Amino acid sequence: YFFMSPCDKFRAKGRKPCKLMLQVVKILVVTVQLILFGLSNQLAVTFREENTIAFRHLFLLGYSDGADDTFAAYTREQLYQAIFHAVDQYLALPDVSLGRYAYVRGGGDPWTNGSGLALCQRYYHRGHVDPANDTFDIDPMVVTDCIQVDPPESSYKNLTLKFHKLVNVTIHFRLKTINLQSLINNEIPDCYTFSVLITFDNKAHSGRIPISLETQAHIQECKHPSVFQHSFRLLFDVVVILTCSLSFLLCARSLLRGFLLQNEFVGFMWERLEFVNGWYILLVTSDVLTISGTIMKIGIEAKNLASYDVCSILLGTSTLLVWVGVIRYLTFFHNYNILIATLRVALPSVMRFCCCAGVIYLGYCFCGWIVLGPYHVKFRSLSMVSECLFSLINGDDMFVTFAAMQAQQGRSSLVWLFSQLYLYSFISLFIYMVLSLFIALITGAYDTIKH
Amino acid sequence: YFFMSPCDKFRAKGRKPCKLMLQVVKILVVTVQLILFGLSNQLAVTFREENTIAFRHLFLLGYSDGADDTFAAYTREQLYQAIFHAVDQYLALPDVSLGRYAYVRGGGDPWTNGSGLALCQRYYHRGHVDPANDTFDIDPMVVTDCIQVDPPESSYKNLTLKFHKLVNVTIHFRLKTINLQSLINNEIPDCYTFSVLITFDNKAHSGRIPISLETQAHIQECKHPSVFQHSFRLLFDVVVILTCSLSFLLCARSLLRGFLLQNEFVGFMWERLEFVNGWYILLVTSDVLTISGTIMKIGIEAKNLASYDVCSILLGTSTLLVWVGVIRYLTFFHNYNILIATLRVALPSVMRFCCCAGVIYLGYCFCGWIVLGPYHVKFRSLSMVSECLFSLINGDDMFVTFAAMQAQQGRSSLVWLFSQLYLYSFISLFIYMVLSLFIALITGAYDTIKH
Amino acid sequence: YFFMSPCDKFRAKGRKPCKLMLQVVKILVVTVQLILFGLSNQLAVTFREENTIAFRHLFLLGYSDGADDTFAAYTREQLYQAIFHAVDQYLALPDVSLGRYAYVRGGGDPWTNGSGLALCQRYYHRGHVDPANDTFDIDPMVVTDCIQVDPPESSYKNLTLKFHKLVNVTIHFRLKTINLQSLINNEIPDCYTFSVLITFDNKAHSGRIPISLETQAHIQECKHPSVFQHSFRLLFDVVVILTCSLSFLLCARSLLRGFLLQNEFVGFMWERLEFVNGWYILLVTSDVLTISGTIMKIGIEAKNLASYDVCSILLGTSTLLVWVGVIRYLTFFHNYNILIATLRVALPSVMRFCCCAGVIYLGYCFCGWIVLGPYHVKFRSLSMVSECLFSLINGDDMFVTFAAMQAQQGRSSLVWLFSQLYLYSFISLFIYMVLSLFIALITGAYDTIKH
Amino acid sequence: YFFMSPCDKFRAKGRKPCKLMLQVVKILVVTVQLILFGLSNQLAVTFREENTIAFRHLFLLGYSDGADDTFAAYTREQLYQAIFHAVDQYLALPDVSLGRYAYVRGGGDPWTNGSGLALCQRYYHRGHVDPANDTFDIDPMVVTDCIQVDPPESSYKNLTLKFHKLVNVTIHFRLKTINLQSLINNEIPDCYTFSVLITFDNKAHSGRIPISLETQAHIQECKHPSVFQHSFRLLFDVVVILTCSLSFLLCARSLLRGFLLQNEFVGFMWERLEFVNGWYILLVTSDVLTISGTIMKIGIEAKNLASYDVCSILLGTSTLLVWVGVIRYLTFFHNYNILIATLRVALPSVMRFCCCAGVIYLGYCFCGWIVLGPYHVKFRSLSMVSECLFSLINGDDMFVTFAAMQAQQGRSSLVWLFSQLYLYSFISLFIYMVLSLFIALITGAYDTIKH
Ligand SMILES: Clc1cccc(Cl)c1C1=NO[C@H]2[C@@H]3CC[C@@H](C3)[C@@H]12
Ligand SMILES: Clc1cccc(Cl)c1C1=NO[C@H]2[C@@H]3CC[C@@H](C3)[C@@H]12
Ligand SMILES: Clc1cccc(Cl)c1C1=NO[C@H]2[C@@H]3CC[C@@H](C3)[C@@H]12
Ligand SMILES: Clc1cccc(Cl)c1C1=NO[C@H]2[C@@H]3CC[C@@H](C3)[C@@H]12
Repeated sequence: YFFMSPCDKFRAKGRKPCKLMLQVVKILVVTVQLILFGLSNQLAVTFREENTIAFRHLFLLGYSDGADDTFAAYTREQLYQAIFHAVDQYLALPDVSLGRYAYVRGGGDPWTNGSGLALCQRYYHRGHVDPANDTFDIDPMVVTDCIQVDPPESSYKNLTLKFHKLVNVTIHFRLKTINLQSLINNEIPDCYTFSVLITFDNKAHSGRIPISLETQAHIQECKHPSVFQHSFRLLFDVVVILTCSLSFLLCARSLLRGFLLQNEFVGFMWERLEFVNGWYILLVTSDVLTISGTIMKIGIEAKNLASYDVCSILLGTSTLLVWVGVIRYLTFFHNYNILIATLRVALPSVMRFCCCAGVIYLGYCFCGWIVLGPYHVKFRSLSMVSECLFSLINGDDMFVTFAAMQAQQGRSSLVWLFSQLYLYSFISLFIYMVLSLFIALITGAYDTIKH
Repeated sequence: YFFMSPCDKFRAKGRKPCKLMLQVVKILVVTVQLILFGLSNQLAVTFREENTIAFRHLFLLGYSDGADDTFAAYTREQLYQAIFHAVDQYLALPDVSLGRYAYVRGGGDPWTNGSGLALCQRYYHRGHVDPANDTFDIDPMVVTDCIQVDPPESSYKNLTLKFHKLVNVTIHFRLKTINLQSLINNEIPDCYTFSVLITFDNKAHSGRIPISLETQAHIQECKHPSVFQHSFRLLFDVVVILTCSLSFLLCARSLLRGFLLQNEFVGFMWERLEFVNGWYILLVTSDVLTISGTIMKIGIEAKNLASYDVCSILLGTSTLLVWVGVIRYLTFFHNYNILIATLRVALPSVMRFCCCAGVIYLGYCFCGWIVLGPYHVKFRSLSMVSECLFSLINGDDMFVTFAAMQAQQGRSSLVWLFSQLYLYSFISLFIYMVLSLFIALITGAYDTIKH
Repeated sequence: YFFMSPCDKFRAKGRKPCKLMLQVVKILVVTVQLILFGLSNQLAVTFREENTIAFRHLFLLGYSDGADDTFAAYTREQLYQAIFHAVDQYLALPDVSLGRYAYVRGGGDPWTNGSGLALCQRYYHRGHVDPANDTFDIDPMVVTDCIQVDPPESSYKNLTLKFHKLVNVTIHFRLKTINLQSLINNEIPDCYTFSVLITFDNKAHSGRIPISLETQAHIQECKHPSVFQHSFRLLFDVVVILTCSLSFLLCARSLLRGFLLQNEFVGFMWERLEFVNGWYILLVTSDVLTISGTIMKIGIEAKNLASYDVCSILLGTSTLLVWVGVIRYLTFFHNYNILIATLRVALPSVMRFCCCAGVIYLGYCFCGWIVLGPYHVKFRSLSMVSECLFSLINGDDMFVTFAAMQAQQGRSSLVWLFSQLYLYSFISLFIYMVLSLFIALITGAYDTIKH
Repeated sequence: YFFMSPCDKFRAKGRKPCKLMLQVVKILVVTVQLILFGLSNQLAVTFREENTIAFRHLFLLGYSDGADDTFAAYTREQLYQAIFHAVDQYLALPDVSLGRYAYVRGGGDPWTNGSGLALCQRYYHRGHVDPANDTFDIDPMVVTDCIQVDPPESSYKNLTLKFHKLVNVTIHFRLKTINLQSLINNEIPDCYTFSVLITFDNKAHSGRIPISLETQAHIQECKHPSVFQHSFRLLFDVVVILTCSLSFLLCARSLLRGFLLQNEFVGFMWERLEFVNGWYILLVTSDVLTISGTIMKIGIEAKNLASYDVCSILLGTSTLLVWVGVIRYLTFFHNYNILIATLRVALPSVMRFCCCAGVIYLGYCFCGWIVLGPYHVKFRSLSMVSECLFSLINGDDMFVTFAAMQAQQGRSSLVWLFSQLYLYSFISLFIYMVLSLFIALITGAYDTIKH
């Protein structure tokens, strides 16, 4: 038909395979670009993580590595000591810190003019809580009292906390640093502004106030730079864009020809989905994703985008798609095409059995959540329950799940017995039946392919 | 026959499928009710857990997060310091605690009138233990000496412990608090009474006295409440009850008609279990469970039931059952019905092989318990042994099991060799044979279904 | 033939199945005896473990739970402080300990008359080690200098350690205690003599001296006991012995009749292994094991055996065997016999493939040991390597194995690359081929059984 | 043909199997040599590890076991204290250490004449970093200022660190010790020179300076040794070499005869790869590896090679190969040859499906790296991503992977959703389809072998 023919068969009675060469070049350039981008991102992420760890060690009183989710205050003296230690360490940073930092001094909403640190309470507008008469009268609206501290170059120790009506206490300040680590990977050093927020959280009003530290980095270009002796990335990005544009044009032209031929055939006869060649759909999709991600990456490197997650997702999805596309060349042979056809034949029944098993799985997920949420730390949220069950049907973390309920045998024996029955039934049903049926489906598809 | 017919076939020669619509509505309402109940329970459980953690940090001397099962006293001075620290922290709570608590002051059996704390010894009536002459004379009956401490608004430091005859020392007090965290999820704040029990356990008489803290919360409604501006749950519960009642009535009427038709057929002829339609049995069971759980949940929200475990189990089992019921609609087609029929055909042989493999499994469980209980921390109880073996046949926690016995190679080499043989034999037998036979059973059932 | 017939078929043309009833009674009594013995052993083991933990906390300076394999001394002052603290805590035990202990005061080889504690050095007879001239002259023979301390009712702080030639330092003492915890499980309290050994080990001469504490309990009966109000076990043991003797006699008589019938058949004809009925061999073996274990258990309870490991192994193996014997009754039917016959048919090919795969497995074990012993903590000994590989082919502890070598990427990259190749090749080969062939063997056997 | 015949068939019409006996002897001697070498290496590795642990405990201020990757300095006072503590502990080692060590006193590049310790800064040649004006001017070239400390038998506390321009601080010294632990395994004690390097790493300039200690041991023979009473290894090594040489000669002669016979056959006829007998190729390869490894091991024991990794890899690969060679004798039968032929038939399709699945796997690896590197500690490098995914398709470490992303749900929900989709899709695709197809391939190959 000279259409739908295989490529080796076009070559026998036609032109050269000049469009299959373009695709492998696209795979090469996309992979190289992704690798380079990932290396640079690794460097930046390591810098930010190390700076945040140093900030925690400098500003959190009595902080040790690994005590992040449990780190909390339990007495009023503890809270006062933590707050004052954080402020004093802010005031002594140029003399005690191993890094080099600069003060920012306002220019924003939380901080007034000439103010570098903001110590602010947040409490209810009116709170009259007494448990002796079992009475209360609360106006929920949150009032903020902010204390401003000028960086060194007074009344922050006069702070009086409204403990019974407190919502949270927060400390806000920024630090300016220069990334000198970026020099090893060529490059010109960047200027980082770390926005540090320390939260003393009392929303639960349970007598336990967790303490956490978070940072938000804003990267700029340092004015007046000099490295005494110091385009490739931009040129490679435009090379990727040009190759992707050519691939998109060729695939679109091929799809248009296919649609025109389908229309001619349907006119002749006076199954339309068999004229589509979804490999080209995949190529076009990865093509658009690559182009969008490359523009976003160029902006990020030009320092005016700072949207790393979307660009990373776009480029990663495009790379995954272009690597999936080698199956197209693997089907051009026979001994690989038999396996690929086996998978293609097996897929629909696999999805249908996934529907049934997943309905049962959702039932088990809801039951496990509602029953073992109060007791099992692995069953707190619905997504956590789903992850636990999914890892449990694959033979992972089973004994810890059983032991976390053994640690309750003293408490409700009804709950312990229900947990035993639930876990045993679910694991047996999904290991001995569902996975075995998946294996049987694949084996049957392979048998039909061979026969 | 116009009975046992499929639904699409009733529609061709009869009425509309107005009872299949009722079931999906039931699934929707049951799932929504369960989700809402689970969210509220999550909030309450988090409040209780945080309060208990704060209590432990406030009252246990030298307590750190993670030291719960190992936390213990080893010297008489340590025991005295822990007890006195607990009592003093009880006396200083209004001045040191980050939360707001109120004293309860008796009104109960452990505490006398106007007493908030109870420090009580429990020792044998007569204990004369000497190991030098290898003699003893004990009257086991336990005597209690209770010390009552009035909350602040004297002789507890004169406590003298009968160490050689001591059974345990316990501290009992209650704290009243108001749940202000419940405001974020709408609601009117609840009043919590925490019953705190601190146990210094000396039942083993081994020179090691574990220390633990447990709480029991009693939730009431706060009299005279006010939130300045602040039925849906009750109405949705009665909606669920009404839908469930209608479903139960319809299923019961259908079952009665089926039984009458079976009786007519057996009269005509002058296999009875093939006239039952167990889908309707499942629907009725989930129906009764949902109604009972909804009444219990209404009582709990009305604050006069406080039986959370039974209601949660009822609602979770009902939700699991109603989600299993979508297989009924999946069998109405063909490509799903083949898989469901494969599972149905495979089930009996699976249960029979479960019987045989489980008999072997029980033999191994008893042997492993009796031999590795003294040495392996994973083999202490029969249920623990069963969980360990079950997770071991699924490829989980194998190397830790081997290493816990490698940590004994220095001690009995006979025991180490037996553990090696036992573990290797059990794992090989249950991985390479039993699971493979389960897979073979499912594959054979699939083959018969296709052929 | 009225021999080899099934039991339901004997009943049709003969007597009643009065020997199958005896076997289920044997299973019942053996299981009950094992459960009771296990409960008592649990109690004793818990007592010993708690006493040892208390001893460690009392006598090891700066000891914390979990620091058992890493607990060590690194300076001469540290060693001196640890030794003196141990001796002083021995001298202050009656005034500081929460338990009740008695001194033993000699009557043995390590301790002289009227001596309760033995502080002894062990050093080379002649040691002249200098690393400056790279010379040494050692006479390896170990000399012991023992210091005897009288229990309270002097020159141990004058100890001078020969550090350069030291082998080890050991402390030996005994404590007498009475097990009062045994009263809860009825019983009359036992008298325990704990032999405590503290070792300061310097055999490696590496500047790191590990410190460990071990105990050896010797349980006796307390003379002149009294519990004011306080045979079943002995009678149940003799009941088990009698039932086992009857079962052994019946099985032996049946085997003798079978051998006589085989001889008659071979005489008639002028395959011998098909006249054995190995079920009866299993019954006789479990019978002998049960009788031996019961005599040993009676001796242990009579307090003059103290050989717990052998008795536990005997009774556990017997219980496992008697529970395996229910397959005999499961084969009497058809739907269970098909599965059991499938396993019987599959077994020989499974063992042969085990031989081949195990030869490859031994090759991999030797290679992994010799290469990753110096670097990987999981590959230190051959048995550890075998356990690691066996758990690795079952999908357990794979990422930790990979990460322990990632923690070396900085050191030898040749070793890291070899570890990558070795692990990937071994896991792929034993997951995708060997286990799949085991599954194929079982599936084929099932197919032949059905066909 | 009297060629390609089986061995039992040669014996019927020819000579005795005198070359199969040589191979089992080779297996025996290779295994014994490897075991002995591994035991000696275990001893040496344990000595080095214990010495390094003692060095860390002696020289790192506030160091605890397990704090190796997190151990770091955060303040200038902390850095100064750590450096001075390390130097002072170097100066007090002969009086405080439990081991026996000797000073080395120069004779090298880092240390001047008569200097044992080198305290050296490394900073940029010109560093003018200010973040207030967002300006810098750096000359990257690294300048070193070395402080030399004479071992005891002054101005190191006058050290002034250029914090803003610092790269790293390093301490270099050597210690001489004699391995007395080697005496237990016979042997004459060795002389060890430990090269100790302590690094205070500030390459990231993030305010966090990690501290690490590494050692490099150089083992010599101690001059003038004496153990008062104290060839087998050398003789056994030459025995292995001789057996290997004979095996290599026989296999080479057989291969030459096979090639000559192939040439004669191709001349007669006027498939060549079927005259090779790759078993002999494997034997020759393991033979060369064994000989090379044995020469290297003899050199190492003679103390003038010190190249342990290459020798260990050579000997381990040779042992693995010689153990793989028992399959040759297992194929000589029939019931084993069927299984081996099944594996041989299945192998090519397995490799082709490995190609396809690995292309998809590489796509997923790149996507997972680029997206979850910034957030997931398990996805930092490409090799780490590959190990994580490979262990994830085998049911290992799944819930920890899910939980490390649950710990981010608060941060980017787009990233969390992408991680959920990515993990679920990858695990489902590679568990329910790829492994099932591998099983189907093996089952089909087994079916063709039987039929
Ligand atoms: Cl329902 C669901 C929720 C969340 C995540 C997943 Cl992977 C699922 C499932 N998709 O289909 C089934 C299949 C059988 C248990 C898994 C695999 C289940
Ligand atoms: Cl016996 C038993 C006790 C406790 C829990 C369970 Cl899941 C069982 C079993 N039920 O049947 C067998 C099947 C083969 C090992 C499991 C699965 C075993
Ligand atoms: Cl060789 C060996 C040594 C130690 C322990 C065991 Cl379980 C073995 C094996 N027995 O046969 C094979 C089978 C394939 C890997 C296991 C299972 C291997
Ligand atoms: Cl691509 C790759 C990179 C690194 C390590 C390995 Cl093991 C591989 C693979 N080799 O082929 C496939 C097969 C399917 C997932 C594994 C097994 C994959």
